[PDB]
Amino acid sequence: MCGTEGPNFYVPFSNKTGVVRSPFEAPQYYLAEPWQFSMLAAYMFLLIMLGFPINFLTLYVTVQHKKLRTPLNYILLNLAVADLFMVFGGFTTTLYTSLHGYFVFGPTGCNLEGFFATLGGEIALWSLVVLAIERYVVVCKPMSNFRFGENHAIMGVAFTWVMALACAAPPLVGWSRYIPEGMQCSCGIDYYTPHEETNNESFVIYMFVVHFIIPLIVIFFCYGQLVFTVKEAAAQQQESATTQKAEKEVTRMVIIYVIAFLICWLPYAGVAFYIFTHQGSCFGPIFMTIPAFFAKTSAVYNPVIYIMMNKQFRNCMVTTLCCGKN
Amino acid sequence: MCGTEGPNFYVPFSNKTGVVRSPFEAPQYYLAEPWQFSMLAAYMFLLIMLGFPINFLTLYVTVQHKKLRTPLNYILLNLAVADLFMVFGGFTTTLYTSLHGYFVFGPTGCNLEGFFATLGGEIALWSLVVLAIERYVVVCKPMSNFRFGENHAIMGVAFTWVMALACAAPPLVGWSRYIPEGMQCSCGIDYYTPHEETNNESFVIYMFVVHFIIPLIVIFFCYGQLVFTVKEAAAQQQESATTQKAEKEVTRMVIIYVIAFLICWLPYAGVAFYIFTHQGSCFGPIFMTIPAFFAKTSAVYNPVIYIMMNKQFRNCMVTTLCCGKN
Amino acid sequence: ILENLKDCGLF
Amino acid sequence: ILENLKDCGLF
Ligand SMILES: *[C@@H]1O[C@H](CO)[C@@H](O[C@@H]2O[C@H](CO)[C@@H](O)[C@H](O)[C@H]2NC(C)=O)[C@H](O)[C@H]1NC(C)=O
Ligand SMILES: *[C@@H]1O[C@H](CO)[C@@H](O[C@@H]2O[C@H](CO)[C@@H](O)[C@H](O)[C@H]2NC(C)=O)[C@H](O)[C@H]1NC(C)=O
Ligand SMILES: *C/C=C(C)/C=C/C=C(C)/C=C/C1=C(C)CCCC1(C)C
Ligand SMILES: *C/C=C(C)/C=C/C=C(C)/C=C/C1=C(C)CCCC1(C)C
Ligand SMILES: CCCCCCCCO[C@@H]1O[C@H](CO)[C@@H](O)[C@H](O)[C@H]1O
Ligand SMILES: CCCCCCCCO[C@@H]1O[C@H](CO)[C@@H](O)[C@H](O)[C@H]1O
Ligand SMILES: *C(=O)CCCCCCCCCCCCCCC
Ligand SMILES: *C(=O)CCCCCCCCCCCCCCC
Repeated sequence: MCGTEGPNFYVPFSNKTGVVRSPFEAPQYYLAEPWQFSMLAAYMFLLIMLGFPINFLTLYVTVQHKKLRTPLNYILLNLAVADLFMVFGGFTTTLYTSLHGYFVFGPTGCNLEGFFATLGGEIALWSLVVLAIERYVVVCKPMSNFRFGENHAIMGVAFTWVMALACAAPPLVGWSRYIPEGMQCSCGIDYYTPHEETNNESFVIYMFVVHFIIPLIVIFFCYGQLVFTVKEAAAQQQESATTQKAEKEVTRMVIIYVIAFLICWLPYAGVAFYIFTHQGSCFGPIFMTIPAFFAKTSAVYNPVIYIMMNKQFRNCMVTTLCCGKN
Repeated sequence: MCGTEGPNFYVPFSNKTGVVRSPFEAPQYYLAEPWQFSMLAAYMFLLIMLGFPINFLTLYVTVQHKKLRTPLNYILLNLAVADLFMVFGGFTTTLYTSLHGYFVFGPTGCNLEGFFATLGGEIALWSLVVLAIERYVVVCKPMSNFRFGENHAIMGVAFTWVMALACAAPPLVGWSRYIPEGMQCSCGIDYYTPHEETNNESFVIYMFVVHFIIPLIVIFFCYGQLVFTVKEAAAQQQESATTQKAEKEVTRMVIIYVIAFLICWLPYAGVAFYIFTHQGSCFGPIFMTIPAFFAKTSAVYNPVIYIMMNKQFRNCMVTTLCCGKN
Repeated sequence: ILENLKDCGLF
Repeated sequence: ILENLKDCGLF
């Protein structure tokens, strides 16, 4: 037996020394040196620094530029907004609490902070999904005589919201629960504690299956299809060097999209699983931090990949940033 | 009487409470809350994060690309190298020491850390100077039949090194001195203490004059001349829309170069002066940090302005970064 | 396809 | 000038 238990938490440390205190109550400097709390903060800062500009600028530019306000772009705005919840709901909170060494805002604090940090990152995920689906529809033209309009874009977005609530809301009302995770400065879903009174075991799977594998598959299908369609059209049109580039560059991106997606959600799935399947096993509060380190940084690199690397968007930034000109 | 004195330091706090300890010896948590030391660290992290890539990449790209290895580019490499001393000699040291709450490496530590952090930032400064001089020579063609070659580029660089030693070396051997400044985690030149045994008063001026005003003037002259020359050539050639853009864009940059230069060195000159001219006056250890905050961040924004915004360099990055292609 | 590719920002 | 301007990376 590895950790410490309390009504609304689980501390990854052995209170045999009698030093363990509630993370809602006192600094966990036994869990980790203070300077390591400092580095945690350093990070949270970083992600705020890069993440808030990049993502906010995305909304901003979409305002200065009429050419951005198209249906195929809605989901991308969803994506930035999501990231912003991830910043203000997660990153900044955790910067504050990390600096105390414990989750100062109590359990309600843990529920909110957990809920928005979680809501935010799921919208983002399902954005990335919905996105690939639209791109597949529009390009692989799977349904004949079908044109993608504003009214689809709207559902697209709504659907990410529903999907996301379908995961962030349960823990708030009994199926799984939110608890300071890691070094106990932030509050995640419970997926490592087998807490029968809330059925963590089940939710964990439902999470794993609906909120990981589905996405994973869909995304892989839709993009495969597309790197198919475009690789084919290229062959059938060798005479064109442009169509040659397109197909080449479209591949390069879909590889990225995918690689980058595993980097984000693999760690949580990898851990959730290994934990589920090694239930008699002790997991460090730093190591418990690893999966969440990856999942949070995507609030920086998803904007970069899906927005700054998007040809349309990029221009208007360079334009906006360099003062109306260029 | 405001601070505390010791053999090799000066703490901006009143030891009437009897709490003040040597910054080479114990945490200065009375000077500032610990979380403020954390934020100091957070920053140092940031500048390492952004600053080390940006500057290092600059050398790297200059290796992959033969078109970069031209004399007019040497000083720019100087500029990046400088910035790297600023990173490894200053930024990272200060990240370590900040995390203890005092200058752990002692006075020798203070001499080194001070010397390289100082050397680095002066090379950078004089780079920026030498640069403007070359650009003036090459473009304003002030000396007839004169062409700028590799052998000038070389001196150009050497001259920044000599200039820089002319400021970082004196304090190491008696004229002024290095002491933990600010919140005492980093070690700067002494310019606020009137320490007769080393003649701070004089060096301070010599600093102010040779290492601020000279640069300031030269830079303003050379670029004025140039925004002159190019504004003229534009007029004399209205028929050309390109020469119209050039002159317009060259102005925009020289404005930046200049604005950005005051942002870097104005605070130190502004403070050094106001202190020199209000000698009976108490200055906070955070406020003593302000001027140095500006001067250090230039190790991020100078690469961005003089390198990432340089048309040649930018390409090869985007090329290198996006994997040989694009 | 190059048209739709553009609308999606993929090329 | 546009030639020298380029060599300096200014335009
Ligand atoms: C971990 O360590 C100690 C010892 O088991 C627990 O603290 C004691 O709690 C009782 C009240 O329940 C107090 O009267 C004692 O003074 C406490 N001892 C010390 C040294 O604090 C503590 O509750 C345990 N932590 C958790 C999370 O349950
Ligand atoms: C600031 O505060 C105290 C009190 O003036 C100084 O510390 C004393 O130093 C003597 C030796 O010189 C010791 O025997 C005492 O025990 C110390 N007192 C305490 C409470 O530390 C301290 O030196 C002063 N700091 C500086 C920088 O001179
Ligand atoms: C910053 C904190 C965040 C973003 C926490 C998010 C955690 C999740 C979204 C966890 C979900 C998953 C599991 C718990 C197990 C399988 C993989 C996921 C992504 C479905
Ligand atoms: C990170 C610490 C650094 C870079 C400290 C640098 C401080 C200087 C280069 C100070 C020099 C100046 C004065 C002391 C007064 C007048 C202005 C300067 C720039 C010449
Ligand atoms: C959703 C999953 C999409 C996977 C796409 C894998 C694409 C591999 O695409 C690669 O393209 C190169 C040309 O660009 C070819 O030379 C390689 O043989 C080919 O494997
Ligand atoms: C070394 C100092 C250089 C200062 C350069 C100041 C340049 C001001 O350049 C500006 O250019 C505009 C066109 O681009 C003109 O319309 C403005 O009248 C003019 O002031
Ligand atoms: C309008 O044309 C403005 C153009 C120039 C903008 C230049 C911006 C340089 C930014 C450098 C990095 C600054 C932040 C460093 C934070 C640590
Ligand atoms: C070769 O073509 C590689 C091309 C793609 C590089 C994509 C890089 C995305 C980087 C996003 C930001 C990552 C770091 C975030 C640190 C907090």
